[PDB]
Amino acid sequence: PGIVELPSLEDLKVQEVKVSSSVLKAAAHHYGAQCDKPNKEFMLCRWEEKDPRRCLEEGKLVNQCALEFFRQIKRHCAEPFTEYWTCIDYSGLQLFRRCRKQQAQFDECVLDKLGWVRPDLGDLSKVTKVKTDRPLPENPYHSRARPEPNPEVEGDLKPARHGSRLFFWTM
Amino acid sequence: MMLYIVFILSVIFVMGFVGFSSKPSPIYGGLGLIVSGGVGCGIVLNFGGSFLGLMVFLIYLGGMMVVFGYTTAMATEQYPEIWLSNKAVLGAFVTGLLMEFFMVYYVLKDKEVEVVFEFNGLGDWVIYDTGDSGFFSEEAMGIAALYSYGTWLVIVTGWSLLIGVVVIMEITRG
Amino acid sequence: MNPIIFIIILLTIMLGTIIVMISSHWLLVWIGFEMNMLAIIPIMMKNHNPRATEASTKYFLTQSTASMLLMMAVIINLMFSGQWTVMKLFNPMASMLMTMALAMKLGMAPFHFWVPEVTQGIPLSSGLILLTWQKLAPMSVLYQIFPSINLNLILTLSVLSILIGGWGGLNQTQLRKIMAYSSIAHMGWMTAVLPYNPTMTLLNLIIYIIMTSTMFTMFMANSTTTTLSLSHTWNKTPIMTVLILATLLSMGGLPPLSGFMPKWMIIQEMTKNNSIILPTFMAITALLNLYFYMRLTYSTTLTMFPSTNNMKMKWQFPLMKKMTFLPTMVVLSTMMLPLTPMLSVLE
Amino acid sequence: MNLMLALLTNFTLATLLVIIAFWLPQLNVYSEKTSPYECGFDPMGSARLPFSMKFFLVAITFLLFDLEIALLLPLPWASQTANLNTMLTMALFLIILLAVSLAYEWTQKGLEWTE
Amino acid sequence: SMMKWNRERRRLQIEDFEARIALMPLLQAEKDRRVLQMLRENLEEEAT
Amino acid sequence: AERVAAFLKNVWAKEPVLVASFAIAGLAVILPTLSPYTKYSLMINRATPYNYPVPLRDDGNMPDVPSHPQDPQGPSLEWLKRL
Amino acid sequence: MFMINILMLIIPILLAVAFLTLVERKVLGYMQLRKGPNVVGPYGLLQPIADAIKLFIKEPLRPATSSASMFILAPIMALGLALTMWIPLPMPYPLINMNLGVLFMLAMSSLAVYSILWSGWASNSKYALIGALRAVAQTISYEVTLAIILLSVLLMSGSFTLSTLITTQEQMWLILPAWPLAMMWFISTLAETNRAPFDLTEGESELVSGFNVEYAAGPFALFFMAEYANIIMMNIFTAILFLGTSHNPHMPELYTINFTIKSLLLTMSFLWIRASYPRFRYDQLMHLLWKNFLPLTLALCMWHVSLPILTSGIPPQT
Amino acid sequence: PFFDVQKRLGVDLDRWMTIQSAEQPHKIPSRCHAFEKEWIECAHGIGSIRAEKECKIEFEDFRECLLRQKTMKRLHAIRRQREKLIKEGKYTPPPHH
Amino acid sequence: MSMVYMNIMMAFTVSLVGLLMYRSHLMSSLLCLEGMMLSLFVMAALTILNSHFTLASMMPIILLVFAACEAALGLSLLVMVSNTYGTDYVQNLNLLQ
Ligand SMILES: CCCCCCCCCCCCCCCCCC(=O)OC[C@H](COP(=O)(O)OCCN)OC(=O)CCCCCCCCCCCCCCCCC
Ligand SMILES: CCCCCCCCCCCCO[C@@H]1O[C@H](CO)[C@@H](O[C@H]2O[C@H](CO)[C@@H](O)[C@H](O)[C@H]2O)[C@H](O)[C@H]1O
Ligand SMILES: CCCCCCCCCCCCO[C@@H]1O[C@H](CO)[C@@H](O[C@H]2O[C@H](CO)[C@@H](O)[C@H](O)[C@H]2O)[C@H](O)[C@H]1O
Ligand SMILES: CCCCCCCCCCCCO[C@@H]1O[C@H](CO)[C@@H](O[C@H]2O[C@H](CO)[C@@H](O)[C@H](O)[C@H]2O)[C@H](O)[C@H]1O
Repeated sequence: PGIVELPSLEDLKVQEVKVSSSVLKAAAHHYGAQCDKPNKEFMLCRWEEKDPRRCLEEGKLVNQCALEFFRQIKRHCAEPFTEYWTCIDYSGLQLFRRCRKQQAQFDECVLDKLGWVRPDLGDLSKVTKVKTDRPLPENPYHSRARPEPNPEVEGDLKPARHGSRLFFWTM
Repeated sequence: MMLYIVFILSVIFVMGFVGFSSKPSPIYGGLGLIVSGGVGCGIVLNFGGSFLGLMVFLIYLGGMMVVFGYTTAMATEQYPEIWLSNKAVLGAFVTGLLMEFFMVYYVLKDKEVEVVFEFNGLGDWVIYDTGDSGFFSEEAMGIAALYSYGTWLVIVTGWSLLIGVVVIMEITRG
Repeated sequence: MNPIIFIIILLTIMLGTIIVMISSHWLLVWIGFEMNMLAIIPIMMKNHNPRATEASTKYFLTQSTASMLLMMAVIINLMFSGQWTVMKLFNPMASMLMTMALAMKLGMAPFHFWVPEVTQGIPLSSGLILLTWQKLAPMSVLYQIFPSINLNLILTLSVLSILIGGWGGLNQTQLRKIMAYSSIAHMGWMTAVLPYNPTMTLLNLIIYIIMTSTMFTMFMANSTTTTLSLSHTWNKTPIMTVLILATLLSMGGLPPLSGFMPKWMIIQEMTKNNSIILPTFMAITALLNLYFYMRLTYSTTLTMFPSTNNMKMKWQFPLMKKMTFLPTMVVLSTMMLPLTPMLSVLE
Repeated sequence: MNLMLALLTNFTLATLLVIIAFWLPQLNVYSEKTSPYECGFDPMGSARLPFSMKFFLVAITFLLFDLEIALLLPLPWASQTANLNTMLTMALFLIILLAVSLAYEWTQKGLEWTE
Repeated sequence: SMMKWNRERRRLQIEDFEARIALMPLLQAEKDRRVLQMLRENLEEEAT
Repeated sequence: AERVAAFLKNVWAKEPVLVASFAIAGLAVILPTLSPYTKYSLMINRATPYNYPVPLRDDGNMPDVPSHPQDPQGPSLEWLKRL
Repeated sequence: MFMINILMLIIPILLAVAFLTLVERKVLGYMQLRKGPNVVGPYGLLQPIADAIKLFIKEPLRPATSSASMFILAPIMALGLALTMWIPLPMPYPLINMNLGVLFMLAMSSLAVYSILWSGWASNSKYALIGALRAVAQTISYEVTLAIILLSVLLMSGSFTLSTLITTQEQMWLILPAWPLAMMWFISTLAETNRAPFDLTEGESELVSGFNVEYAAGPFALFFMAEYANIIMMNIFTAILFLGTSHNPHMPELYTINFTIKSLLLTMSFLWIRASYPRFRYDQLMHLLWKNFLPLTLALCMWHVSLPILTSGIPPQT
Repeated sequence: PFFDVQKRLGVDLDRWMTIQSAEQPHKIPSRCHAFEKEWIECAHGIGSIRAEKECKIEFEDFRECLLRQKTMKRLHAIRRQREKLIKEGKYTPPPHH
Repeated sequence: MSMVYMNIMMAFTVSLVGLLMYRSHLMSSLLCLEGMMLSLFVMAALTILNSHFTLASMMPIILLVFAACEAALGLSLLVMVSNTYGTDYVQNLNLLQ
């Protein structure tokens, strides 16, 4: 029944964004705005291909845009950003509402230096269009040809020939 | 050993069933059923059904409490029978445990066992889902859909419970 | 029982049957069965005497056990198919459990022991519900799962039901036990043709219900529950004895009466499938049913048993029972053979 | 694990206390000391004799009411549905039918204990 | 008071939910590589 | 209206517990119909994003679908910010 | 470090229970115009220790007619389950953080009932049996009302997590929007803990000592400890449910101080109520719950289902 | 159903729960969603007599997803062999396995 | 199948044999009926939970609701049987032989 095709370990290797979840959570809102385009294309690929092997290349562009995003924070906002996720990291639920003061410092730092604006409530949950050159998959389910339907019984309905024809009955 | 958590609970599950299926005094049959409800809750909990597990335990705890009251009124004799006090009860109890033990022994001795039908003894973890990162419980969304999706189910269940009150009063009004 | 309570309970019995018949989901079919059993027990217990209590307990234990096996089949079907749709079952072990579960609910042999006793223990009106309406829901489920029923199992039950129903009726003097054993025998014909043509199962079911409803209604009219109590009917209502005679001969399958039709149609279907030994055996064994129908016509209509002096007091009072639909049912029970081709409506 | 550890410690401590209670004290056991208690005079019959339940009908109704909570306990989650029009109707429907069943048993004297 | 606080809690929930949505593309890409690596490692051991 | 008052006052003296229950039960059934806020409850439940907002493949004629989350197109939660 | 945490939970509970018995005897003493323990230790402070030592060196008895295994099993469940009820309590951090802590306590509390049923039954004596069946009656009275009362409160919290009740009550105690439920809940906890005026399973003046009349020495002590541990736990639960303490994540001790004071005062009120009222008749307890609390709880349940929707105040799932 | 009142009246009383490929709350998919849909679409409209024979592949794959019987047999074969080779001092697992 | 199914299926069978092999107390048999529902509940829950079929997560709950009705119905009959004969013994229910 076939040998599952798995990629090589070199085709899977990539630079990893090795930061904690509190770091990702602290930068999530700005990260969503800055790296929207590579991310949206990759997510369009997964829900279209339905195959992790068919989306590897777009999945590397997701990391390369994440590393570039975190490299800009380090160049200009390292200290204000470092206080903020530290405050997030303390919380057992990593709550935003317990770190509003430090969130501000990081928010005007990225605005003054990088020009970044925080998305509004509801922005990041919008369904957005995305242009791509990847052709639309044609048989993403790998479906076989379906069986043909039963040939339709049509025509004009006429009375039963000699009625029921049940034993002796003449009607 | 801990990977076999669900299997170990299921072994105690069957043992509880042998407890009340052997049919000693309903005082002890109720005890057996409480145990089975407990490890039965544990089994379902380990599959991700915390709400389903805790509720079957809760419902059966109230039910056996009513059973205990009814036993003292209508199913009690001078010498209530324990599993060791009767040959028929002990014989059934012993038979069920030996039939349970041997099934366990082979499936553990071989990682598969055939008891009428083929069962794999690799542990129950192997069938679990690998990925999961939704920010909710799936059982809760499914159960909560009873009120949006299950409009028809609520009507028939609500009616049956209402009729149940009417019926039990007719039956018990001699 | 308050009249309003009786109607609501009675409507719930019908509601459970209707839920089974319109449900496309195995859970709702099981719910319909539970709703039906919940509402029928209080009708069984209506008169609150030890016998009625025994019948209700024996009925409850039997129907509860069947529901467990039925639900077990549903869950096994779910494991091996991942779906709940009411249709063929995808596991042979599930098919056996459901088939046996439905067999108990119907009272088919060898799961028949409860039918004679429950029927004898409850009033005639309750027995009418038990032997007619309660057949609809299990039969309607069998009508949908038959493609996956094991042929040997279903035919084995049919043959046993016809034999055990035929022999059981010979020893009965109580009219409710005669109707129970007669019911067991007739259920065998319905399931015997089920694998071949389900339409003839519906035809046999409807005609059985019309003829059984008529007999119970005539027993209620004169408040007779024994062979000897029925033997006095000639001395109060001569017309009733003649209707009992015609209906009983029809139940025995004698042409040109309506009761011959389902037996006639079922033999046709079985022979079309080159099944010759079984319809021949079935038709002959049904002669046992005719024998103990003929005894009732002897003691009821064709002879006159002794009366009692007090019977003269009943000559001065008219029947006041409702006898709902009795004139129509008896005509349908007897004079429908000329209209046999109308069975295509059931298609 | 933590939960299993916590449960084992709780019932392990309780068992240890019972063990200590049974093996530390000096015991003097004889028939009169261990005879059943009943205010100084010997019990008249077996305590295993049937004990009539006067609230038997309430006890069965508890089984039916005790399953209403399983149907109602999901309500906090159901309140998060998009289809709130259907929700609220069905939630109110169940509670009303539960209230009606209670009223029926009440008005028909089902909650009165038998004498 | 309960009305006003619970509205704020719903506003806070959405914010929390939007952060997860922003990171889901990155986590999904990591998950795909991690699963494939594990399977490829499994495949090699099976060969020997 | 006078007959009901006597009954209503009579039950306030004999069964105040049941009078309070039916009143509260009545309010639970009626007020949701007459409340101007009931509409917002479903909108807030609608606006909570449990799932990923899967993007659409742009075909060229989607004027109202935004290209970026911060674009003006798309549903806005300004009504919720002020609720 | 988790085993140490378990011991830091259950050893203090047994110490608090020990000194609750002293505080009960003193508080009732002064409400009764007397003093209560003040000889054994200064201000009676060593009285609980003396009582504890005395019971565990007293001779235990196995009644001749008793069922041995259930006789011994019953006190072990009683204390084991009483301590288990504490593992999910957020003080402010729970020992075990459960998604469904509220339902876990409902299940454990139902299981703890059987420690009464089986001790009374296994005793094989009439006064023990009468007490045990009062426990059956008492559970039937309050269990249905108790769960629905909780459900109404949780419709404002949005979760079955006990820690979420702290977040729900950050701006205001839930006793304000739900004092009718707090009233019926407070009564239900007295019935649930077999506390006066609902101390019926023991019922000294009617049943000598009720379900545990045949228990002596250490096995008796376990039942007594379980009762008083349940008194404190149910008042902590009441405080968390209706008198939420603000939690500062950087100063969690301040939560524990205010939280403890509320629980002490609620526990003190249990003693205060015991000194004030006569005992119910146990069929009057059933009618109180079923004919009064249940109709009102069912109505308030519908009200609290509708109120968040009609006011657009539905809480979050988290 | 025996009486298809649901189709006639257009009401939907219980079809919503019948299959795991139907619309779920928040679009949570079942584990075997793809396998079910393929089998349901293969057999649609052609009847059980034909479907039993012309959709065996789709059904057989769907059954494998549901109960995983072939997979578990394969794993038990691999695990059993490793026990043989580990116990004979023939193969040694790498650090990560 | 998975190994848990072996014991859950065995549990159903044990209670089924328990119900079919009566003793004297009718109450003992009513427990074997609640035993069958408990195993049916558990085995349904495992299948539904494992396969991630969300909408049927309510199915085990509905199963318990109609088990409660049966137990309440069964206990009601036991009350009337006991009130007649003074015990719940099943050998007393033989008037209809
Ligand atoms: C056309 C296609 C269909 C073909 C199928 C066959 C059609 C016939 C089906 C018959 C259906 C049942 C209806 C029969 C009507 C009978 C009417 C009758 O016989 O007279 C009744 C008579 C009443 O006696 P009386 O006291 O004077 O009046 C009281 C009533 N006001 O009663 C008596 O007094 C008689 C008492 C003595 C009993 C005599 C019994 C032997 C004679 C019975 C004849 C009827 C046989 C019916 C059996 C079926 C025959 C095919
Ligand atoms: C009255 C007592 C009731 C007790 C119920 C006990 C539990 C019953 C379990 C029912 C399920 C058993 O399932 C039974 O065994 C295995 C299951 O993979 C199947 O095994 C067989 O069938 C399938 C069909 O494709 C193939 O794997 C192959 O033909 C063969 O292995 C059987 O066809 C099935 O009938
Ligand atoms: C004996 C049987 C007894 C059956 C009793 C059944 C009682 C049911 C009473 C109706 C309860 C719901 O009543 C109905 O609730 C919804 C809110 O969810 C309201 O709907 C309102 O809010 C919703 C969302 O919250 C909006 O989408 C909608 O635009 C708005 O109309 C209806 O205006 C109101 O009429
Ligand atoms: C939607 C939830 C809230 C709605 C309330 C739902 C519960 C309604 C409970 C039933 C109310 C009417 O039904 C009830 O019937 C009995 C008849 O025995 C009446 O009368 C009886 O009640 C009281 C207390 O038992 C006795 O003092 C009185 O002697 C007796 O006549 C009650 O006064 C009435 O309250």
